Amino acid sequence: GNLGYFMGRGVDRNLLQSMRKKFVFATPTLGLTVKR
Amino acid sequence: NDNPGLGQSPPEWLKGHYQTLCTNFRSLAIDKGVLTAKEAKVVHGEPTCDLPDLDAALQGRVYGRRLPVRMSKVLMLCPRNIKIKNRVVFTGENAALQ
Amino acid sequence: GASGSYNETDFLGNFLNFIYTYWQLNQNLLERLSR
Amino acid sequence: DNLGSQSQPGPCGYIYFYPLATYPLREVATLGTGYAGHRCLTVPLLCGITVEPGFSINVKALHRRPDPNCGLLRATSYHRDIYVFHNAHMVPPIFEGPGLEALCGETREVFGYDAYSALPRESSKPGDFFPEGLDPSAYLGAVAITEAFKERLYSGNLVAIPSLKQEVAVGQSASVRVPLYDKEVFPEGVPQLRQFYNSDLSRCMHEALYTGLAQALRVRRVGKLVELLEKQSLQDQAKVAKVAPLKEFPASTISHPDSGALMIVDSAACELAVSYAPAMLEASHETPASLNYDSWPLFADCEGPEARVAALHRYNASLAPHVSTQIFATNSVLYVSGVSKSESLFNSFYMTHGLGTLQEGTWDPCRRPCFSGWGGPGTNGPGNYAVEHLVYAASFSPNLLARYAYYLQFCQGQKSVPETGSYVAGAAASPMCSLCEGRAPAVCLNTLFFRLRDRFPPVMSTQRRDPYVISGASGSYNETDFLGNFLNFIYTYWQLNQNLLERLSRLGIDAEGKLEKEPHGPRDFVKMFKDVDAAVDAEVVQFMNSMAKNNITYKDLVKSCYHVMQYSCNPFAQPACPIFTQLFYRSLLTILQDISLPICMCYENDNPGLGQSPPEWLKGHYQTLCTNFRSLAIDKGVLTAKEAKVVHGEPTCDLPDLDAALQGRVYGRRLPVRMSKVLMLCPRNIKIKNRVVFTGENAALQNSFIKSTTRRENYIINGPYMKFLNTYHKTLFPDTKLSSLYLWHNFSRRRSVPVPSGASAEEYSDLALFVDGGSRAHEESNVIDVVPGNLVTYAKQRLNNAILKACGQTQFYISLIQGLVPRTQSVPARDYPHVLGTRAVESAAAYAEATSSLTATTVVCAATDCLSQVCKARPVVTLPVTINKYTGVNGNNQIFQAGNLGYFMGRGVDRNLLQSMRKKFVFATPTLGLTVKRTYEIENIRAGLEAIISQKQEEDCVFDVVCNLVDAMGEACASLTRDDAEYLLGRFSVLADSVLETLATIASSGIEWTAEAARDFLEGVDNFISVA
Amino acid sequence: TYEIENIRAGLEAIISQKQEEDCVFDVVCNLVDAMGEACASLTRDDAEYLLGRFSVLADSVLETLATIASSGIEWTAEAARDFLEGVDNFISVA
DNA sequence: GCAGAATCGCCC
DNA sequence: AGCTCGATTTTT
Ligand SMILES: [Zn+2]
Repeated sequence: GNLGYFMGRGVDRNLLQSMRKKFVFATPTLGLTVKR
Repeated sequence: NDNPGLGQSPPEWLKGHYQTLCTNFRSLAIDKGVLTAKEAKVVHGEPTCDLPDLDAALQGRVYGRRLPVRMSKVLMLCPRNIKIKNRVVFTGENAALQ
Repeated sequence: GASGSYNETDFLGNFLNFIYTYWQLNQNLLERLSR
Repeated sequence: DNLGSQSQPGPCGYIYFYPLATYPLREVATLGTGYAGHRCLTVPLLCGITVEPGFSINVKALHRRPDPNCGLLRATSYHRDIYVFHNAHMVPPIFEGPGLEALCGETREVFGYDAYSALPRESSKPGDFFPEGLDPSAYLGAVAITEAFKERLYSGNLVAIPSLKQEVAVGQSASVRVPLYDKEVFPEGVPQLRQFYNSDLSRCMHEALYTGLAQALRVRRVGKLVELLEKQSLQDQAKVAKVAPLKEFPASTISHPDSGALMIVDSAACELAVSYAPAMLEASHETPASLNYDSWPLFADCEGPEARVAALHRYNASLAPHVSTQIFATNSVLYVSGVSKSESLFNSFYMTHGLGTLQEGTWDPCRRPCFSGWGGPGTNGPGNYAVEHLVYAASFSPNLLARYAYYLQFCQGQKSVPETGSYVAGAAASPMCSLCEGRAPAVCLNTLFFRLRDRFPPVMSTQRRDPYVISGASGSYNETDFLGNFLNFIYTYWQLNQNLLERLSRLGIDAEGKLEKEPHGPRDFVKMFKDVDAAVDAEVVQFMNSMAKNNITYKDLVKSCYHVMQYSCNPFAQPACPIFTQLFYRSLLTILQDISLPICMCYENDNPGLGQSPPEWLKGHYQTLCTNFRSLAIDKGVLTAKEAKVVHGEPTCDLPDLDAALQGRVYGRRLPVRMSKVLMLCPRNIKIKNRVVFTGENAALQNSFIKSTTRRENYIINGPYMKFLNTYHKTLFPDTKLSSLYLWHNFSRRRSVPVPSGASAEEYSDLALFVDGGSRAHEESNVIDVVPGNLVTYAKQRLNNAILKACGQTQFYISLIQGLVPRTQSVPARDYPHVLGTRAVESAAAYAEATSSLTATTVVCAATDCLSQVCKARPVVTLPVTINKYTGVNGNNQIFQAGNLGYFMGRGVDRNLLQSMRKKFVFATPTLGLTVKRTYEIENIRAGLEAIISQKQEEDCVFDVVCNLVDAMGEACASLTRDDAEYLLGRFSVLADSVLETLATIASSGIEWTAEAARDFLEGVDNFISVA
Repeated sequence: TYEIENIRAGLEAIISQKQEEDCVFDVVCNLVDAMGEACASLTRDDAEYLLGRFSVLADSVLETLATIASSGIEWTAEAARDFLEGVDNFISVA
């Protein structure tokens, strides 16, 4: 399962223009729903 | 490719082949680099267990019985993870990418 | 969806994850930075 | 691309006709299965004696015309055996003993086996299948058949077309062939009597081919096995279950707590062997160089027919130990009794052996009574192996039994008894013999049986997990030097051994350890060894430097090394004997069953029997089980095979008009063609493994492997030099009365040595100290349990003891494999009564008189100390195997297999086996120099000069170059020109003027041209500043 | 056991005990006792098996049996001794 | 009585 | 528009 690219210009402004940089969206759960 | 369609519709072709194709999938999909899962047998220890008398409970009367019990299914397929990979180093070998 | 417990996402990924390990090397550096 | 795609269109088989006036009838009889009174026999397929040179063993067979304008093609190889059916009485028998056909018939009935049942038609008359004008009385007739259509030959469903005759040379003899086609090439039909049938041929195939395949599956109904193999070939039934109804089970399986699961696993293993073995046998095969009879090296010194027949008899004696091992061994493939259940989980089902089990009554797949059993019977007495057990081993076939008896006639007797001549004139001549009536007492099968009596195995009824014994040709790549497959690829261990043989060549020693110059005396004997020790110790350094600079983990790679042998899966690679057809086919069927056992167990654990009979359970499950087997049996550590697609290039091909040819008219047509099957499963090798290093981890085993260090008294006589000290005894101690053993044992206890009458004392004091020193150094360092017979084995032992020390392997002996190699010898015939023939014998005095002038050929086996040189000669092999099954590593859940080398059972097999964990045996006969064939001087002068100049340091080289030229050319140096000198000096051609100026001083000073005089003249006839 | 195992055991029992004398005549007498006239054609492959651990002795045994065969005495242990027993420098080492 | 092993190819 | 990779467990 190789990590790929997002399609569509509406997804996020940080994706608006590469081989050598890829992106993931992440939200943490420690300190929200699970205790440290 | 080994068992061609020969103008059959998919429901006709699956009638003969699908039971074999299930066993190929279980052998070739799991632990081969994306999906991991563990097979297990499920067992119950006691030959009877403490349960409500469902015939009395349907008529509004509540009391216990030690009903004889057994499993209707024994095999379980516990899923674990799907694995995502990304290569770190470009080695210069593919001359179109450099 | 939810992520699993064991992710390898430092700069060299799964390099020397088991056999000192790259995980131990990063723990050593954080201890020096604590001093 | 592949050998199947490349094969040409052709017929389903051929009838060959050979002229009786010129054909070599006594030669073919030595390779045949002829018994006295035969009407048919088998012979091998060979170019230049049974088929013409350039015979194609692979073909596309034209087998069906769906209509008169379309052909279908099946890709198939030929069957290995040829069946000789017309005028067969003209071929001599291989064995002279009478009465075998009735003995086979009686014994087949008591074991409950199916006899051949003839068709209601007569056999085809000669005028139906002979070419036009040939006389049937003048020719010998035989069939060659393709592996896919041999059941159609048996069942009378082929058509012969005499108008399509072809004239062919078979050795010297002007021969003819006629093609065979399946009756399905005639869609409008041909009359039932126009088809080809011979009842003696079909009966011969029933007994010599199909009955042994039925025995390998534990089936009694042979005719029903032939019918289901035919329909599997013609109607594509490979994924349909078919043998389960014919199965039968013993009381140990019926009484078992897991009996329902055992009956399903035993049945499914047999179904899979019947699906896959015919497919692999029909596949396209490579053509070996051993298939060409006129290039066989064994004939090279022969003059005339008698010398050629005597050379074939010596060839047969070299194969006999393979055949007699399969009779004498309790765990022979011929005595496999079925499947039983316990061992670890994947080993819990296993193959069993025992003749006692094979005599018992049985039950059918629905638990009803089936065969009722046999109570047993002779001269070997009650409960012991009898002549009926030998008839059972030979598949109740008089053809096979005759060739087994011929091989047993080479074996020595081993008494645990009347003298041979008082047995032959006495009880062998009794009118009570059911074979000879007493009228052929010296050759009778009961006389041969009486002679070999104490070598036959015991009769067993137990269910233990033992290895089974297999026979056949070896593959191309065997790894059987002392560390096996250690560093086979990446320098490699193969390259290291090639480097050592090159150093030993510079010392005057060849690859078999023969010297170009034998040692003259004590100094020369010490000098010979010190040079080999220095040459080995130099190569250890260059090797250890390579392992170091590359950071290779050689110290852990030693722990996991194995010996490896390849068992070949090509039927044409086997030796030219019809018994090896049965041994190969039964070895393959047994290995496919043993591989399938855990695959069937795991599928049945997921899909339980629930009181179903195996034929009911297989009806739903078998198609899925075929696909599991194909995925899990191949490339998992024992069996290798390659799948391929077969394609034909042209849309039409040049073929005869078969409708015109049936009416006698011959002309060509371009018939449209397509393949009837596309998939082919090409078999490659079965792989046998043995572990080299014991690591001390299993604490129960250590006492078998542990290395002692204390100073023994036997250290010289059990040391590395004793065989050489014996070989050279008459040169070391001229005319001494002492044995070499006593001389060196006296030295080992009294510290004294004898000095010959004119020889010098201190020279012998040095010889003694060399022997003492090296023997104590060997006692300390050695972990290879061998006393070496030749300088190559001595050198290779020294080398491998060095590598094991660098790996820290010092506490234990390593495992060894030893080869047992046949040696053929002529002996006085006194105890070998078969040399007298069918002769009547009237008294013991006449037996003694008639044998007094006669000799018999016999065979014994000798132990080699060096299996790897035997494996270079592409040997025929016999060995024991167990197939062990285990889980993968690193969390994997798949099953992997190893075929592990085991042990022989039964005290009659070979005297070298009579008493280990740490030594195992294989029987081997080489084929190079039997059936397969094995610079300018100015280049050698040039190489020897570049070898001097590249090494000479701290001295000027011109005198040592001039001496090498005067040695190699002598007086011819006196006119050596500059153009010749520059060529000989090679890279160093700048030296030429100084060489020629030096040679002129030898020429003009008037000394003779020899290296001794050159030094005596030259050696009779500076400022140096240092630079920054 | 086979009789060839018992001959082999009896020879290893002699050779492992015989001290301060050369053993070839006592081995040859035990063979002539156990095999008689059949010694006259004893091959090197048979002799090496019977000598067991001490198979190095085989050439000297066969050279000795040829002298009994060619001298025309009968094959018995009494005659073998009567022929053989009718038909040195030594430096010490540190 | 009589080890243990994830496997394929490559062939100098 | 957007590498190549025989795979599993181990688990800090
Ligand atoms: Zn008889």
